[PDB]
Amino acid sequence: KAEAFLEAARSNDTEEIRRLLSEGLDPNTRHRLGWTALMVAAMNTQHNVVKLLLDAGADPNLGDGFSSVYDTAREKSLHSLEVLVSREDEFSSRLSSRASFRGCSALHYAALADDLQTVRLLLDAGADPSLKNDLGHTPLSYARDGELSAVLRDAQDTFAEAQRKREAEERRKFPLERRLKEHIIGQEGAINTVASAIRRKENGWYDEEHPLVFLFLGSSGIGKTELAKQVARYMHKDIKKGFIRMDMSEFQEKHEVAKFILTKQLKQSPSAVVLFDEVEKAHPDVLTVMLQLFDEGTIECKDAIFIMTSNAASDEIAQHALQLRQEAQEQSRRRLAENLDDVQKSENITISNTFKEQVIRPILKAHFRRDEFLGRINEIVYFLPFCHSELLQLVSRELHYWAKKAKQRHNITLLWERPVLELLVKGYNLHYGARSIKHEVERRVVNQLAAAFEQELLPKGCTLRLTVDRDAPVLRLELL
Ligand SMILES: Nc1ncnc2c1ncn2[C@@H]1O[C@H](COP(=O)(O)OP(=O)(O)NP(=O)(O)O)[C@@H](O)[C@H]1O
Repeated sequence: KAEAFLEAARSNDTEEIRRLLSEGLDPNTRHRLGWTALMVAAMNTQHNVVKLLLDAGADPNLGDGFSSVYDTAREKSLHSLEVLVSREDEFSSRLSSRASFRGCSALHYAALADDLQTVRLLLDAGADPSLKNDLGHTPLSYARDGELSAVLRDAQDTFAEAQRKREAEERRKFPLERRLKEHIIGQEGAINTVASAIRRKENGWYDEEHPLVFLFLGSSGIGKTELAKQVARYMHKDIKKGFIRMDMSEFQEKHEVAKFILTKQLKQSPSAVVLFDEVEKAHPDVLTVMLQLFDEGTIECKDAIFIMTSNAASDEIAQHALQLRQEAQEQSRRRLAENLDDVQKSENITISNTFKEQVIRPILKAHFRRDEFLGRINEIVYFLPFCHSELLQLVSRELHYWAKKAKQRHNITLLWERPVLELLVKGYNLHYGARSIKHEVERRVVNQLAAAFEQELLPKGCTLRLTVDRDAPVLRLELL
């Protein structure tokens, strides 16, 4: 077939390369053993076709399908001799590693062939000098210490500076989101959804008929209300001012509706951020008034934000939280981009959209009795149980708080390593949520600090270490 395409790529039969290019054949094309044509071309320093391929639009940053002679021989189930003569004659005869070549970009092989020209060609085509192969080796790793290495490392510094400027203006362009991300542990997707919705309304791409309306689905004690207040303080800049919370359970009867119709709280601020808790179990009339608020635009307020919460669909969301995290982090990845493509994949119906219209809305609808009611919401937000790292970070937040307080009041330095956190994480019970952590730290640590300070065993200016001795587990405080 087009084996001759990369035999040409391997021998630099340029007139044939153009030919097949004209027939629309893809440059990314690989061998039966897995190397891209650009790889063979780069390895044998056949620049005319390297140049042409980087012209055609061949991807430089494509990893090799080939691993080792032994390995590929075991995978594709062949004699080691077949595989060997193949890799040797159809690719290169200078490579010595019995290690795996899986994930080597053309830049890798370029450094391995020790030629500056194809390195330069690959770099000019925006190849990654930091792309790691399965081992973790950059092409710089495999570079002889030439000025080739200087070229490649300066490339590294360039790509680095690019990353850094990119960070700087993800900060400049999405400040609310930076604020949420730096004041809230975990819950990536939630922040993304909420912030994006907010500036979606600010820029004017919602029907500015009625203020923002959110529904926070998920579990107790994982950031819902916290996120809400955070948003509030970002908008009104007064921590106190912009925020309203209604405990819905209080309302379950028709007399509660007379009370509900808040009117004064709204009067203090039209523009504030309002939250309802466990909204699923509250009077339908209360919601209809709530929906009337959510449609009307008296009900004076306009530029307000409306948030609702439920433990409803909690179990369902929980049952599978992986594809939600994946999707969330994918969105963050696609956000720091700047071309019409990236936006076009913003067109796509993301798995979350399928997730609302398959499993969630039916349950949401049945509990709610109104098609209209699911219609009224600007956005539905999901909240996830913390992964390990996030729990660690919560504990960390706690210890940092107490260390800080100690250092100002009594000038005491509180210290610890990772094990302490790893142990206190084992004190996280779900039913209370992040506070659970609050408890543990205040129990296993602050009790001890208070006890010691009472007894005058903490002298002003001392230094302490939180340690774990297994003798079953006990946490011990010591003075250094
Ligand atoms: N991601 C989080 N980041 C930081 N603090 C959190 C986080 N999640 C919960 N907390 C802490 O928990 C406290 C409030 O709990 P919170 O998560 O806001 O309640 P909730 O999830 O909305 N459910 P509920 O208990 O009904 O209000 C805050 O003071 C936080 O310090």
